[PDB]
Amino acid sequence: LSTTDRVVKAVPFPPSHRLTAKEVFDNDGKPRVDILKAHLMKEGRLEESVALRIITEGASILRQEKNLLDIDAPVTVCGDIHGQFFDLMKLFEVGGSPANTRYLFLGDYVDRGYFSIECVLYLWALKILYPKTLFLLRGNHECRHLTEYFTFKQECKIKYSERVYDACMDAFDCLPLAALMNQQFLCVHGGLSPEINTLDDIRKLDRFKEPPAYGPMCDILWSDPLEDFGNEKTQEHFTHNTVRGCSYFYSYPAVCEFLQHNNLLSILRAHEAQDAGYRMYRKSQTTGFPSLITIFSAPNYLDVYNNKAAVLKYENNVMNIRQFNCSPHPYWLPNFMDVFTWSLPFVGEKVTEMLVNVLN
Amino acid sequence: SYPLEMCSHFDADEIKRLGKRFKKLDLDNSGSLSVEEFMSLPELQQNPLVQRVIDIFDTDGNGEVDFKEFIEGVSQFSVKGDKEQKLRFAFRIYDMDKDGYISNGELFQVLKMMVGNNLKDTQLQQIVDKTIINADKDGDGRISFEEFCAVVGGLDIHKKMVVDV
Amino acid sequence: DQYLAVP
Ligand SMILES: [Ca+2]
Ligand SMILES: [Ca+2]
Ligand SMILES: [Ca+2]
Ligand SMILES: [Ca+2]
Ligand SMILES: [Fe+3]
Ligand SMILES: [Zn+2]
Repeated sequence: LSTTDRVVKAVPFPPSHRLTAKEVFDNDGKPRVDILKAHLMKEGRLEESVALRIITEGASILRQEKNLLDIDAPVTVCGDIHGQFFDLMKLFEVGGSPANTRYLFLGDYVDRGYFSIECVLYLWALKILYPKTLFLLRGNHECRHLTEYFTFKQECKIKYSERVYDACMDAFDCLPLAALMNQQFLCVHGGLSPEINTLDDIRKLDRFKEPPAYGPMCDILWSDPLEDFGNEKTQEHFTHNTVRGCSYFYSYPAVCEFLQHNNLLSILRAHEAQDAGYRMYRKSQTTGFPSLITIFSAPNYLDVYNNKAAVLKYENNVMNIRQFNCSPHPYWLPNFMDVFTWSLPFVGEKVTEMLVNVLN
Repeated sequence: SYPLEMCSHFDADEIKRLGKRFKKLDLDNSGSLSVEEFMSLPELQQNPLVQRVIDIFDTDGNGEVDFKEFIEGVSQFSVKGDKEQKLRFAFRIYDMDKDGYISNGELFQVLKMMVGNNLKDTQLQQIVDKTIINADKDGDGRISFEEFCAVVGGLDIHKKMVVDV
Repeated sequence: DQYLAVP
């Protein structure tokens, strides 16, 4: 057997070529998302300056947007992606082409999945191409603390540089916090807040910064519904979220009051993994419509959960949920660990072990 | 009889002790250790790197380990050996053809020995590819000894590559 | 614990 050439030649080898500015952007300054999509699926990379240009130009578009977006139906609402790029490709097949489909993402594009930078680069490129029909909200992972605690900062250092990471951090600050969809739905990543009673409370926030450890901006990104949501006993509205170690748990009477006070139909959010990719919570005793909806767009979460993902396609006064399964993706060892670092302690162990026994 | 010429860290009494251990392992008194004689020890039967070690010790390339190769082999695991020669022995485990570099096919095959059925061939090939890409600085599609140490030279595994003679 | 395990 050959010692130089690759053994399993059937396995596609990631291209060393890095896309130039001329190859990605046309004469009109429009990004070629098809060229970008195909190259990224081969685990190909771009030049640093090109990647930096996609991030910054996208950031300039985002920072011209309001805290609370105004989006009308029809639109496809999406949940957590968590760096699962090859599942994101399937998402756009199921949810429809952005060339004629309006999109709303609820955040958490990075961390956990080992293709986070490809998710950002592609989504930002789509934002540049479709600035008025594709929309991105901020999730609790789009910040400096979690991306450093998990794998996204590491991913940037391995695949690109820390400069790209910094650019993303500044870009994440520009991400809108919420969206008002079809004058009926409030769309956030986490949920509600004791310091947010009206939609204008969201408009008064200063989002261009690191999310604080506590406050309204923290709660929108971090809060969860109660475990017994709809079947409360001791009630209250907001209680300390012991699962997250920060922010709050919100109850069914809490959200219902918010809906009635702001004349809204329901709340669309993500933040929590679902086996079915979605969950319909207790209907309101006024409309008979679900007061809360969780959307999760990461199938087979962490390659272990084996869950279905879903997107919410709201058109013709019909809220249809498109479930979908996971797709094949190139393998990575946990935390981008290389094989030398992985195997050497085993080498040193077994080889030493052999010699100890032949001398015993 | 003419004297034997070696190069090791061992004292006279240490070469003697290793000598009496060599004779004990030489079941047929052929003067050299064979793969079969190595595998005669139950603790080596479930070890996937025995053949790699033997091939490294076998400096003349005859398939068996004589007394000289035996001493010079074990010497790389002495307490009196530096960090470098212990990392170099590790390098040689991956470098099958002994050309001084680690290629894709080599890294795969040695990994395949150690992994077994814990990963798929396609999966293992991918992480072998990406490992070399990120560690290859001069860009010749292969891993030198310097590029190797640049990756693992802070794991302090030379500490746990020491045997008592 | 004979072969190298994925962490
Ligand atoms: Ca013999
Ligand atoms: Ca020999
Ligand atoms: Ca070689
Ligand atoms: Ca090299
Ligand atoms: Fe998440
Ligand atoms: Zn989240």
